[PDB]
Amino acid sequence: LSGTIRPDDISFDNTIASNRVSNARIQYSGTGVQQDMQEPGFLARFFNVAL
Amino acid sequence: LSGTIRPDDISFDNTIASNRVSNARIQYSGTGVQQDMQEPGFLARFFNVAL
Amino acid sequence: DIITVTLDETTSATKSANADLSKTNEAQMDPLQVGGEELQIGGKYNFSYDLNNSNSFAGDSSAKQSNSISGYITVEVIEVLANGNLVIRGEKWMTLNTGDEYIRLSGTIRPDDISFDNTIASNRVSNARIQYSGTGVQQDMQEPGFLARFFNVAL
Amino acid sequence: NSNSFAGDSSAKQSNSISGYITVEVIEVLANGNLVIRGEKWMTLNTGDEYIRLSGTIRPDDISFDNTIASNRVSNARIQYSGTGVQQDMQEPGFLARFFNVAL
Amino acid sequence: NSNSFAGDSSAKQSNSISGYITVEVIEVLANGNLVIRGEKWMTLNTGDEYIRLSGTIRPDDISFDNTIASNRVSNARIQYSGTGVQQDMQEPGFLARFFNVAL
Amino acid sequence: AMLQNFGIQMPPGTKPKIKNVAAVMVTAELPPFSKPGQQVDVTVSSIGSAKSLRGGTLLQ
Amino acid sequence: AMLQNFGIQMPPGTKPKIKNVAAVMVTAELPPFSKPGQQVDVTVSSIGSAKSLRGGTLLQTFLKGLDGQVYAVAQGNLVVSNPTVGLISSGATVEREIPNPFGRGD
Amino acid sequence: TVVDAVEGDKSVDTLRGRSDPVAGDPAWAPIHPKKKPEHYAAATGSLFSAEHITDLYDDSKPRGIG
Amino acid sequence: LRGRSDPVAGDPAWAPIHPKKKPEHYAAATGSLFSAEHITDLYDDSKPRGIG
Repeated sequence: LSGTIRPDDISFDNTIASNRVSNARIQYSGTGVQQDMQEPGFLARFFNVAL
Repeated sequence: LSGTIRPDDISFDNTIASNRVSNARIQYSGTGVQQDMQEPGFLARFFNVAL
Repeated sequence: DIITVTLDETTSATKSANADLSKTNEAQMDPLQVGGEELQIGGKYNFSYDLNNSNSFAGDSSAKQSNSISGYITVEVIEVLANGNLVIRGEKWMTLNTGDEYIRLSGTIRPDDISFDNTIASNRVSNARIQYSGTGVQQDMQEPGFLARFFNVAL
Repeated sequence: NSNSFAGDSSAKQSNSISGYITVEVIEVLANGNLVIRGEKWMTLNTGDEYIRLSGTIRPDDISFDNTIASNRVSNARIQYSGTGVQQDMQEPGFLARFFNVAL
Repeated sequence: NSNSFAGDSSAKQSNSISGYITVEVIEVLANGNLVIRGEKWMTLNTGDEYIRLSGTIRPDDISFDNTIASNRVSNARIQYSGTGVQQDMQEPGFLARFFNVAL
Repeated sequence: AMLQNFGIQMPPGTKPKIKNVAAVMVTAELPPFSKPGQQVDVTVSSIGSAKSLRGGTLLQ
Repeated sequence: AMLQNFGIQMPPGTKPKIKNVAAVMVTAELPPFSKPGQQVDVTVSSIGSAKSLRGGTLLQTFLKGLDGQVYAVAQGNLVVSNPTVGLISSGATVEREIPNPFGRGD
Repeated sequence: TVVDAVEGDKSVDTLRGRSDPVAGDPAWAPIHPKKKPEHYAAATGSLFSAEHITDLYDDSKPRGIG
Repeated sequence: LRGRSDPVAGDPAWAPIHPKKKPEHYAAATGSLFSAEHITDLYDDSKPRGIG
């Protein structure tokens, strides 16, 4: 996560909601052979971009 | 999102409704092979514009 | 110094991820008929077409892990650190009928975490090393051996 | 005439861990934040499992019983895994990895 | 295409003992801890069973009736077993041991 | 927050039940050519609901 | 926490039921050229809900400067007239020196 | 040598088409706050320093690097 | 044939750091038992504040 926040939006327990973050970049993903199963590869990508 | 707003429309918690934004440009979309599945491509576009 | 450790550990971890992609096309047109006859483009081409595609993908992965131990183990202080923390270590052996089992615990604890009855929880032990296992022919039945290990590492 | 198109995509991901891990302070920062690190090994019957945690925490987030939640740890690195032939069963190996990366 | 993999591992272990054993102090340590040791033999009809316990205890853990729990014993060595032809039936012997260590 | 500054941190949601402490606003006028080490008057006015500030002591 | 510092640690959640102890804020002013071993007055003011500090005894408290370092230790017997504010004539013993620019320059 | 013994050497993508992130990337690593300079109270005779004072009543929101 | 290297228990990269021993006070220099590095506040909560 990266972004810009206001100190006024930080609650009493030092927590801020994610929708209060300006220029937010949120990335939740995996890595390795586990992530290899989530993508189709070249074969299906060509078929999907052609049809 | 881009647009022009009045400071009078900003509520107490520093939040403004999206229907109060003048010259609004709202874009919610994807990117990559995920977005490739959302469009038909040239073949269906030609058939749809011819018939 | 003798300190009693209550073995109460329970860890559980799960993860999951999956993805889908799908796309389809279906465009069909019957030959155009105008004026009672079938229109022809060029010399042999009709005003008709037929398109049919279907692409699909699905991929998922998962993992899961958990463990727990319950019991007691009494250890002793083997070293006192500069801040007063106590490095503890001890082992415990039990031979019930046949076969020896052992419990071994080492780690570092705070004296502040030792309760009134001279007992400390096992999750309060820093650098914990907990070992509960057997020995002998009883433990030989718990491992597959070379044959299955090679098959499991090859496939 | 009859033209038709339909295309969709989806994804999903989740995880959870539950347990305890006791670590120690390895460095004190300029603002008083504490860099923590530690590991924990358990051999139950056969096979060794480990838990490893590192990160940076605020002393203000440490509760009264000297316990801090894991979501309060900055730059967190949490690792819960096994070791040995037990972990060999959790991975497919070269054969399935090549098939999964090719298709 | 269709690729699939699944791999799991598991282990489990437990034990329990219930009874009584009366031992004696064999050594007094510098901090007042007591090193204890003792054995107990019972021949009921046929075959001898024994209980053996050794370890170190705190005098603070000895209750009012001069009894201490077995989980309060440091460096505990508890042995409950039999002897003779009765114990011969509890072990498989060389033949099954070789088969179990080979497979 | 002041108690946390001295090493006493109450668990969240704990009501102090204080009755000898009042929140105030402190105002001072800095005379011209005021040098470090000099002392000036301060006016202390209560901003909460304290009934009296008589006999009090202003903290840092 | 103070009782833990002496070897008595109550089980968690135990209510002390104390009635002769009051939490206070101790303030001392360090005169210029204060040397270690000297004694200064301290003002003791109650911050909780104690009805009176009359006849009390201030336990060992460390007095911190604006830089967060301890410069004195305060004990002694309170002399109260407002029953919640008392004074000690030599409560704080100076334990550290603060440097001075008096001898510098022309 | 350039490899530390304690930490160790920290050093088919063409068929994947993607590059996986690495844990510990400096582009995402935290920044340790700069150490404040010492006050040198001997210059003024006072323990007050504008960069070192702590307000007793502030909520201590994040206000600086780290 | 595995393609992975298993961790080892006791790795110095994850082992705890024993705190540095504080120097002795030498009260004979000042005549007092006060030492800024050795005093213990009676009322502090004793949060973690140093290595170890």
